[PDB]
Amino acid sequence: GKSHGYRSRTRYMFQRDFRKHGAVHLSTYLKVYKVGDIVDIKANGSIQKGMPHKFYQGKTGVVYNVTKSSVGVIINKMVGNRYLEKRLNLRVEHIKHSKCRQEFLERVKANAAKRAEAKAQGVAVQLKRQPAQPRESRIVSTEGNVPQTLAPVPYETFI
Amino acid sequence: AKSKNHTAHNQTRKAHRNGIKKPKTYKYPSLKGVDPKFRRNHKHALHGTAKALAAAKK
Amino acid sequence: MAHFKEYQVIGRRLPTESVPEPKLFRMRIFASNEVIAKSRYWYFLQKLHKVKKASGEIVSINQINEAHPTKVKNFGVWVRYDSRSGTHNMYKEIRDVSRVAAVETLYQDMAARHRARFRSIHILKVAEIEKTADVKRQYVKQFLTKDLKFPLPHRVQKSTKTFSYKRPSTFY
Amino acid sequence: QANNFLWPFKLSNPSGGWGVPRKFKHFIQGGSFGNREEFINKLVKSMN
Amino acid sequence: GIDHTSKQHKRSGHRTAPKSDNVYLKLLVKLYTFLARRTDAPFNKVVLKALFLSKINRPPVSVSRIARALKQEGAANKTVVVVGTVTDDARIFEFPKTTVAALRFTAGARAKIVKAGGECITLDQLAVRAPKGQNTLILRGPRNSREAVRHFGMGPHKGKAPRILSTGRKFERARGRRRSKGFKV
RNA sequence: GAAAUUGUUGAAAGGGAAGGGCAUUUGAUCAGACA
RNA sequence: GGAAUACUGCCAGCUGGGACUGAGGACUGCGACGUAAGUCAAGGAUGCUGGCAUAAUGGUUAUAUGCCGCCCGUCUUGAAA
RNA sequence: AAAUAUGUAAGAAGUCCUUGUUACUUAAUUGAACGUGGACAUUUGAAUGAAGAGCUUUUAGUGGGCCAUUUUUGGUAAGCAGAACUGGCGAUGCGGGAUGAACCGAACGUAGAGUUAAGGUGCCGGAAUACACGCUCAUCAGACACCACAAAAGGUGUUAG
RNA sequence: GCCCUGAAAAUGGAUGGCGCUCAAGCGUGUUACCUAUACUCUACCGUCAGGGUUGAUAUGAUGCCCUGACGAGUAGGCAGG
RNA sequence: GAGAACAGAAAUCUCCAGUAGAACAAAAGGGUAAAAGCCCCCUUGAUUUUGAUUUUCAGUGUGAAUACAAACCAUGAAAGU
RNA sequence: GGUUGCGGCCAUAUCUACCAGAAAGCACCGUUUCCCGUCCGAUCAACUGUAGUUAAGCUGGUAAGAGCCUGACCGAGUAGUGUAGUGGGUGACCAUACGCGAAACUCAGGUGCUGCAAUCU
Ligand SMILES: [Mg+2]
Ligand SMILES: [Mg+2]
Ligand SMILES: [Mg+2]
Ligand SMILES: [Mg+2]
Ligand SMILES: [Mg+2]
Ligand SMILES: [Mg+2]
Ligand SMILES: [Mg+2]
Ligand SMILES: [Mg+2]
Ligand SMILES: [Mg+2]
Ligand SMILES: [Mg+2]
Ligand SMILES: [Mg+2]
Ligand SMILES: [Mg+2]
Ligand SMILES: [Mg+2]
Ligand SMILES: [Mg+2]
Ligand SMILES: [Mg+2]
Ligand SMILES: [Mg+2]
Ligand SMILES: [Mg+2]
Ligand SMILES: [Mg+2]
Ligand SMILES: [Mg+2]
Ligand SMILES: [Mg+2]
Ligand SMILES: [Mg+2]
Ligand SMILES: [Mg+2]
Ligand SMILES: [Mg+2]
Ligand SMILES: [Mg+2]
Ligand SMILES: [Mg+2]
Ligand SMILES: [Mg+2]
Ligand SMILES: [Mg+2]
Ligand SMILES: [Mg+2]
Ligand SMILES: [Mg+2]
Ligand SMILES: [Mg+2]
Ligand SMILES: [Mg+2]
Ligand SMILES: [Mg+2]
Ligand SMILES: [Mg+2]
Ligand SMILES: [Mg+2]
Ligand SMILES: [Mg+2]
Ligand SMILES: [Mg+2]
Ligand SMILES: [Mg+2]
Ligand SMILES: [Mg+2]
Ligand SMILES: [Mg+2]
Ligand SMILES: [Mg+2]
Ligand SMILES: [Mg+2]
Ligand SMILES: [Mg+2]
Ligand SMILES: [Mg+2]
Ligand SMILES: [Mg+2]
Ligand SMILES: [Mg+2]
Ligand SMILES: [Mg+2]
Ligand SMILES: [Mg+2]
Ligand SMILES: [Mg+2]
Ligand SMILES: [Mg+2]
Ligand SMILES: [Mg+2]
Ligand SMILES: [Mg+2]
Ligand SMILES: [Mg+2]
Ligand SMILES: [Mg+2]
Ligand SMILES: [Mg+2]
Ligand SMILES: [Mg+2]
Ligand SMILES: [Mg+2]
Ligand SMILES: [Mg+2]
Ligand SMILES: [Mg+2]
Ligand SMILES: [Mg+2]
Ligand SMILES: [Mg+2]
Ligand SMILES: [Mg+2]
Repeated sequence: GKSHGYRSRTRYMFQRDFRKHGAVHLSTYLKVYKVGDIVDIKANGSIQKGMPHKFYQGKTGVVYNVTKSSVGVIINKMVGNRYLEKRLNLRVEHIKHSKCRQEFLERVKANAAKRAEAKAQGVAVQLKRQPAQPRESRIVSTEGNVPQTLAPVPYETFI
Repeated sequence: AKSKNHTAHNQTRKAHRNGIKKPKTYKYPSLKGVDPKFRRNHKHALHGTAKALAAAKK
Repeated sequence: MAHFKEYQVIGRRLPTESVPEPKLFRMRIFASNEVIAKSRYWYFLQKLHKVKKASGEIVSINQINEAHPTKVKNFGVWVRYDSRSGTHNMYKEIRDVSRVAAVETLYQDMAARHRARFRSIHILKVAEIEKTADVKRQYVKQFLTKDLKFPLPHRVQKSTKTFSYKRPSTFY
Repeated sequence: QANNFLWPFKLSNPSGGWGVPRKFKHFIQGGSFGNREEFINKLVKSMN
Repeated sequence: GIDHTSKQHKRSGHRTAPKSDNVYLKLLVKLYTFLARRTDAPFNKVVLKALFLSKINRPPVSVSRIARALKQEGAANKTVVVVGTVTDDARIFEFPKTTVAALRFTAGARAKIVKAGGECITLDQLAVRAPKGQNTLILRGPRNSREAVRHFGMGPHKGKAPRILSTGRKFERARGRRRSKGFKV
């Protein structure tokens, strides 16, 4: 009959990355987590203890508890037509600080600058982000660059 | 007497009538399952700072 | 696919810091309007260069008009096409009064003789054959003998009304 | 703000017609959809 | 056709009148819809709607809850408004003066209030004294105190009171209710 | 003293069913409105 | 050398033929034309003329003619079956 | 090692300054957690949309499904059996495909005028026995998606290469 | 490429039928034209929404007035009759 | 692989190479090299209390598992486990 | 710059073959009373720093070296793919339209960077 155990279908998922087996480097252990931090989740197959279920692989959540060897991460999983709160107990080997926040955090500081920076001069800022605009006009020269004319080419076999 | 065994057909139609409700989010979430040693202390800490505002309204 | 105009289309890869002034390539393109023509351009460039339209720009688009629209001309035409079971090169000769007219009858011919729709053809080259006697296909040579003349036997008048009172005559 | 203010324009069928035997191919394939660039004006006028 | 994106022909879902068939109630509503249309006072809009409310959504306010409110900072001289009935409460011993306007005062509430030289006022006497509801303190009673809501949301681990008739041990207190009898909730 | 169903009388249609829909001709019949 | 024309586009340029509609019911608005008085096609048709005043138009009904129309009820994935 | 799918983020529940509370924690008034006081407003932090958003109770029918494109298992195969995503039919008429549950087009209050879709315009039948270049002659020609089948292999028929 | 051979089944019979051969056939191009319960404009019904209106001395305040958008439907729910 | 009496294809001895080509009860897949394998030393945490959490899910139960709190212990020079 | 003790990233650091290394350091190196471990003071323990050596370790350089790393309109806008059609084809399959876009290949450039503390012609 069918089979649906805890680590089922996870053959390649928890595998270890080519020529990256063995001890986990100590920086993993030196990193620090605080309640409220955002972390991305990804299982280290060599660390069987305190391991996320496969569902949570590649999922990103917020730290809510800090314990001796682990952090508690809340993840919102959607079941049926709705989300339920889930709290995971992950060991530090299966978690890393998310960068999903840097382009913001680095942009916030930046915003504060050119906000005060400008203001002091005499305003006129504009610091919302804007999408790729279309291209403006432009003139392209021919100097040293007369257009090369190509045609399509006949069918041929080489084999 | 065999029959259809299983299908997801029409299930996301259904999930989407009333919607996939985005998670709902609160300031001050629960401390459910947070380290009991921490909480015990956090409890007296709060007792303390509260005292020192009742005190600052003397 | 329609009544053709002929376009020069000029394009290039977008500029970059380390490469401003990219090279600039032109094609003559036979299409019925400039939208089809710029599309055909990108089609063919992507068979020659590392480009697509998402990383290139059309620099210029310009319709080319026949130089002597009322001079009869013998065209050499080179085509690549796809059949049901293989792809193939062909040389046809067309006699008309403009490259544009020439290309319209080609596509017609390719459709009628070989069942090639527009998607399946590549004009490789269309060129005016200067001196006769480099004219090579007989169905054309026929028409350049000296003092050429011919009747059109069996004349067929169009009726304008459903009943006639005569009995026609195909004389001419 | 300006453009949200305008209700969606409610057009008729083109009065000339569509210029094509079949609408649901791209403009480029002798059909009717996609970016047809400046040829949009002739359409819209015939529909307005 | 129209790719609709919301139900067509959808009623707003708010009472619009009361469901009550009472002349006097319907007259108070005549009063306050006029007041609501012709003054920009928010008070009148609120009161309008409250008259529509059904009995559940009008829990009784007690005279002690009234007293509590008047203990608010800067509030003792406010005239409190209850759009519903006001009940009496022997649990407070010292009740203040004020003026209460409500739909109904019980015998003993009226007494308690009046004996402290307060004043019981109908909503329309209220209207004439305070057309923009100036200086008013609207109190609502506890809706989710009702015995019914004890059982809303019944389910494992929700902690929420069986619909049960007889109660005692031997009534729904075994298997599923304790660790030693199958499981707990 | 209903209906199914039947006799007579009157009117009408009917080239392997009949009945029905939108529409008008034809025939029969009828309301209203005018001053 | 100097024009014309085609093609595509624009005009708050002028103008003819034909069809359907005329909701609303004092005034009230935004305007236009006039030196003005005043006028108007400007927040929904009025002017002028004729015919009948009756089965004429209209309803109903039978018939005919154009095109269309399978037997309802039911269980069923699916019924005229 | 793609493409399509998929997690989180784009601020007032935000950022920075000062320095209170504890029994936790540090060699340590160290940290950690929660705070008092202070500073900065709608270009306050991408787009598009929003006939508003949130919430609570109670109850019906249902719990045989079937089909199409694409992915796809078993099977020689099936108008066969079984899954994936979407869209349909079932529950739905209307125009087209002669006919037909599911295809194309398009979803329905009672109507007038106009313009179209898909599909057509010899006659049946509303609509060019229109225009244009070719090709095709069959003593069992051919004739429009789903679709109502034809293959290997041959021809000194004819066509263009 | 078109055409021909390859190509055998049972009532008489189906490019829908007639019929069609420089097609009314096959490939391809260009115009015009026909017509859906769809699109546009308008009237009328009803549903939903947003406004306005207790002021006597006349008649519906569940009323009256203005405005916008919407309308398929088995099982089934509710509503006004 | 290259070496040493009896000793042979295979007994026991030594050196070299050796990313795991082995081993870890068992199916297979993951994992692991001063180890998770092999040899030795000390042991009973396979214990005590009662909650939270993940999978299956109705977010019931059961099974299994995760990270803490409160005991009492084991091992280690120790951090630890 | 060298070297050492503790490191971070964990091959540009590995592998094969050669050659070069001053000064300090490290090392190899001597001993067996003591603690301590062995079949064996080889490992492990202690003791000397005295008696000896750059031979090895170590560090570095060489190599149309093996490996690895980086780049490139090198291949390739190729394979594959999201979307469309009353597109072609008996079919198997295939072309076109609006997009996304590899891997191998090939050629070029590289061959540890760096933190803390002590030390050194
Ligand atoms: Mg299985
Ligand atoms: Mg374990
Ligand atoms: Mg059965
Ligand atoms: Mg079955
Ligand atoms: Mg079933
Ligand atoms: Mg020319
Ligand atoms: Mg026109
Ligand atoms: Mg027309
Ligand atoms: Mg015209
Ligand atoms: Mg067509
Ligand atoms: Mg129009
Ligand atoms: Mg109680
Ligand atoms: Mg009780
Ligand atoms: Mg009798
Ligand atoms: Mg009769
Ligand atoms: Mg009739
Ligand atoms: Mg009128
Ligand atoms: Mg009127
Ligand atoms: Mg008379
Ligand atoms: Mg009369
Ligand atoms: Mg008369
Ligand atoms: Mg009749
Ligand atoms: Mg019929
Ligand atoms: Mg039955
Ligand atoms: Mg059956
Ligand atoms: Mg039958
Ligand atoms: Mg997304
Ligand atoms: Mg908006
Ligand atoms: Mg709104
Ligand atoms: Mg229910
Ligand atoms: Mg139910
Ligand atoms: Mg049920
Ligand atoms: Mg479909
Ligand atoms: Mg059914
Ligand atoms: Mg339908
Ligand atoms: Mg039909
Ligand atoms: Mg058919
Ligand atoms: Mg016929
Ligand atoms: Mg006709
Ligand atoms: Mg014509
Ligand atoms: Mg086909
Ligand atoms: Mg042939
Ligand atoms: Mg046939
Ligand atoms: Mg026909
Ligand atoms: Mg044709
Ligand atoms: Mg209609
Ligand atoms: Mg309309
Ligand atoms: Mg309905
Ligand atoms: Mg194993
Ligand atoms: Mg180790
Ligand atoms: Mg046990
Ligand atoms: Mg149970
Ligand atoms: Mg469980
Ligand atoms: Mg030395
Ligand atoms: Mg020694
Ligand atoms: Mg030693
Ligand atoms: Mg040496
Ligand atoms: Mg090399
Ligand atoms: Mg694809
Ligand atoms: Mg297809
Ligand atoms: Mg291909």
